[PDB]
Amino acid sequence: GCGILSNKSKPALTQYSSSRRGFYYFDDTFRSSVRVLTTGYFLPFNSNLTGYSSRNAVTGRLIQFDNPNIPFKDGLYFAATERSNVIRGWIFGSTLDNTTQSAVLFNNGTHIVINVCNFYFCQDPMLTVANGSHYKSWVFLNATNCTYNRVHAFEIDPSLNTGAFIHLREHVFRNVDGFLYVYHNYERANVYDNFPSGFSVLKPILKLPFGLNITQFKVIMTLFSPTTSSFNADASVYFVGHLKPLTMLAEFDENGTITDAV
Amino acid sequence: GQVFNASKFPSVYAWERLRISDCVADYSVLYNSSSSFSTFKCYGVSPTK
Amino acid sequence: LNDLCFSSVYADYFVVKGDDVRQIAPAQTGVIADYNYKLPDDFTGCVLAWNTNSVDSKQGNNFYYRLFRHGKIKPYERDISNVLYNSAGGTCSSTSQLGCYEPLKSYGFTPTVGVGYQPYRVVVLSFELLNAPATVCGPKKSTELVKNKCVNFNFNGLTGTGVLTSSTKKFQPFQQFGRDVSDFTDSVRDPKTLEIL
Ligand SMILES: *[C@@H]1O[C@H](CO)[C@@H](O[C@@H]2O[C@H](CO)[C@@H](O[C@@H]3O[C@H](CO[C@H]4O[C@H](CO)[C@@H](O)[C@H](O)[C@@H]4O)[C@@H](O)[C@H](O[C@H]4O[C@H](CO)[C@@H](O)[C@H](O)[C@@H]4O[C@H]4O[C@H](CO)[C@@H](O)[C@H](O)[C@@H]4O)[C@@H]3O)[C@H](O)[C@H]2NC(C)=O)[C@H](O)[C@H]1NC(C)=O
Ligand SMILES: *[C@@H]1O[C@H](CO)[C@@H](O[C@@H]2O[C@H](CO)[C@@H](O[C@@H]3O[C@H](CO)[C@@H](O)[C@H](O[C@H]4O[C@H](CO)[C@@H](O)[C@H](O)[C@@H]4O)[C@@H]3O)[C@H](O)[C@H]2NC(C)=O)[C@H](O)[C@H]1NC(C)=O
Ligand SMILES: *[C@@H]1O[C@H](CO)[C@@H](O[C@@H]2O[C@H](CO)[C@@H](O)[C@H](O)[C@H]2NC(C)=O)[C@H](O)[C@H]1NC(C)=O
Ligand SMILES: *[C@@H]1O[C@H](CO)[C@@H](O[C@@H]2O[C@H](CO)[C@@H](O)[C@H](O)[C@H]2NC(C)=O)[C@H](O)[C@H]1NC(C)=O
Ligand SMILES: *[C@@H]1O[C@H](CO)[C@@H](O[C@@H]2O[C@H](CO)[C@@H](O)[C@H](O)[C@H]2NC(C)=O)[C@H](O)[C@H]1NC(C)=O
Ligand SMILES: *[C@@H]1O[C@H](CO)[C@@H](O[C@@H]2O[C@H](CO)[C@@H](O)[C@H](O)[C@H]2NC(C)=O)[C@H](O)[C@H]1NC(C)=O
Ligand SMILES: *[C@@H]1O[C@H](CO)[C@@H](O)[C@H](O)[C@H]1NC(C)=O
Ligand SMILES: *[C@@H]1O[C@H](CO)[C@@H](O)[C@H](O)[C@H]1NC(C)=O
Ligand SMILES: *[C@@H]1O[C@H](CO)[C@@H](O)[C@H](O)[C@H]1NC(C)=O
Ligand SMILES: *[C@@H]1O[C@H](CO)[C@@H](O)[C@H](O)[C@H]1NC(C)=O
Ligand SMILES: *[C@@H]1O[C@H](CO)[C@@H](O)[C@H](O)[C@H]1NC(C)=O
Ligand SMILES: *[C@@H]1O[C@H](CO)[C@@H](O)[C@H](O)[C@H]1NC(C)=O
Repeated sequence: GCGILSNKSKPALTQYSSSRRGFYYFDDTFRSSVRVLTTGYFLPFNSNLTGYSSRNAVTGRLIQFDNPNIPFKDGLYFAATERSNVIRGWIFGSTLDNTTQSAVLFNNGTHIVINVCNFYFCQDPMLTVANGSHYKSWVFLNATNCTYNRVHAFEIDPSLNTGAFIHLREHVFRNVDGFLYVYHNYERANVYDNFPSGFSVLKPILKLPFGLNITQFKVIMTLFSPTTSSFNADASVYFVGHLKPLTMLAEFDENGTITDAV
Repeated sequence: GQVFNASKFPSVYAWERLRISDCVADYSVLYNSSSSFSTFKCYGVSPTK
Repeated sequence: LNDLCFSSVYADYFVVKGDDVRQIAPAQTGVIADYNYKLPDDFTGCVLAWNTNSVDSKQGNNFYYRLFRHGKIKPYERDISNVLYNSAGGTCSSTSQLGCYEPLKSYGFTPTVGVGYQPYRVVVLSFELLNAPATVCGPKKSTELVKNKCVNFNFNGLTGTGVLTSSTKKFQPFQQFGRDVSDFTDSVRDPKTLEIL
């Protein structure tokens, strides 16, 4: 019940400039018309992001399916540009096997699924789509001692738009006091293979009481193909940065919105 | 182990004193090699330090 | 507790022996504090415990704690893995390889065991008090709303003395009160009638 990618190309690990992106709401307190100087784990301005990608296999090139084990450290910044929703979710854990618990968070055809269990993962965890419709999920084989299970409503309707990357998705992941915090933003982009510059602020969406010990991070991607005799990959790029203990100034406007930061 | 797992303790009116030196004060060993402490109160320093 | 409203409440529960009950607190050390269950220094909540020797000391009981570990757990983490502990570092097998130990140790919870070795049930209540909708409130009774008079007040536990009038201000969807630059509360949302005063 796992997809097999027997011959995969090596990752480029190209470095990109983070610009002024990756800032997020760091408090619950309501503020307005005020500037505050705070400290915590944030992505540095003009930091180095590592690029990883997915590429369609051709006669002269092996399939590129970049899914390495990435250190979580003290928090992780994740962003990606896509034309067909290839990236569906992530795996958060330590040893990433059935010895310890891990959290699997992904968006399937009709629902967002959050599970914390002892998983027996596939070598190359993935989802598959065929004939304009969702087909199967090949992330893991077995799951046993599940302690957390939540399902959220949502709709994903992925397709081939034979274009370029039109949307940029941004996430921040932090694991503090037993809670996995997820911050999110979404905006339009017009690039083919780069990281859009600018400034943005991400808002909290999830605060999940896992009690989990995350040290490693992995990305779950979707393969596409009709008739399901075999599957290939579309083009997609994601970028990863790391949060550092920084001091930053943030300005709140009249409605409590962060409009600038230093 | 010399003090915590001794075969015999003195009475309170005639208490004993032992000097400790040239060693590592590893208190996690007492998790396996000693009876649980009903009282463990530090006044000078925090027990976590 | 009976006068407060909380924006979130969590209950964490487990069984330990009597002598280990003292470890369920901030800034503690010991087998439980270090390897099994830890609270943060900035802990907001209550710890409750009671003796259950008559219930949890039956022949079929199975209570364990972690005795061997490399390093320490973080606050509110769990580790339910079960592999052999190699005291020399790394991993091992068989358990007959000298330095191999079973990471878990059972509690000898027999009904005739002396006090301190008897089982206790522990419940930890974690509280949050944010500027957010209450989910849990104490057993208080409400009164009629009075306006234009100096009066004492309590809105979801938020007390003070002053004059209550009708506001023209607007709140965010989940805002319960507003404060100015002196942290003086000048606006509150009435818990029963969705109107800002
Ligand atoms: C979330 O979950 C993860 C996964 O379980 C967990 O990670 C584990 O953390 C523990 C604690 O740090 C690790 O245990 C130690 O690991 C070191 C390092 O070994 C690895 O890494 C080095 C590279 O730095 C590699 O070279 C090596 O081949 C391994 O890959 C070991 O050195 C430790 O053993 C020594 O130190 C122990 C101290 O407690 C001693 O008890 C032990 O006897 C060893 O000491 C001896 O050698 C020393 C040499 O440095 C010497 O100085 C001493 O005097 C003595 O002679 C120990 O095994 C464990 O490996 C991690 N697991 C994995 C898969 O990486 C996270 O910690 C967890 N999160 C939380 C909060 O718990
Ligand atoms: C997750 O779910 C699985 C079930 O799908 C569950 O597996 C069970 O684990 C228990 C361990 O608590 C197993 O019981 C063992 O049986 C063997 C017999 O071969 C005994 O030898 C074991 O005792 C040894 O280890 C003890 C320490 O734990 C020592 O005190 C003792 O002296 C022995 O050395 C133990 O009784 C049980 O057989 C499995 N069941 C199955 C179907 O595999 C697993 O525990 C669950 N995980 C968690 C965290 O609960
Ligand atoms: C971000 O990555 C670039 C690499 O593209 C780093 O630039 C290198 O820095 C080292 C150390 O000074 C030099 O020896 C190299 O010659 C530089 N490479 C290039 C192409 O200029 C840069 O320092 C990194 N920045 C941060 C903050 O890590
Ligand atoms: C945990 O994962 C390991 C793999 O790392 C499983 O062991 C494999 O089991 C398959 C059969 O399903 C064999 O074909 C492999 O050869 C085994 N590999 C190794 C290294 O032993 C193990 O069964 C899984 N355990 C549980 C409880 O799911
Ligand atoms: C997406 O995940 C949901 C949740 O697991 C799947 O819906 C469940 O399907 C099983 C049958 O295998 C039913 O027993 C459950 O009752 C369904 N859940 C709900 C809330 O109805 C759904 O099929 C998955 N979709 C895809 C494309 O994999
Ligand atoms: C809380 O409960 C009170 C009842 O004590 C609700 O009062 C109702 O208010 C509406 C006007 O918005 C009247 O039309 C109803 O007749 C009142 N009910 C009764 C029984 O008199 C109040 O609306 C409730 N508030 C919330 C947020 O649920
Ligand atoms: C494909 O994988 C095999 C290993 O089975 C390896 O020997 C071969 O060189 C790989 N092909 C390419 C083009 O790298
Ligand atoms: C999927 O492709 C088949 C042909 O293989 C076609 O008949 C069917 O209508 C297509 N489904 C959709 C939704 O287009
Ligand atoms: C674990 O997965 C395998 C398929 O790889 C299956 O045959 C086995 O029955 C599963 N175990 C359980 C308990 O279902
Ligand atoms: C605050 O929100 C109002 C709408 O209620 C809007 O008209 C106003 O422009 C916003 N303020 C700022 C600085 O955007
Ligand atoms: C430690 O004391 C116990 C009795 O409580 C005894 O059985 C054990 O043998 C002693 N350890 C040593 C090394 O003498
Ligand atoms: C645990 O205690 C036993 C004595 O009962 C001792 O032999 C063993 O070595 C201890 N374990 C460790 C890791 O020291």
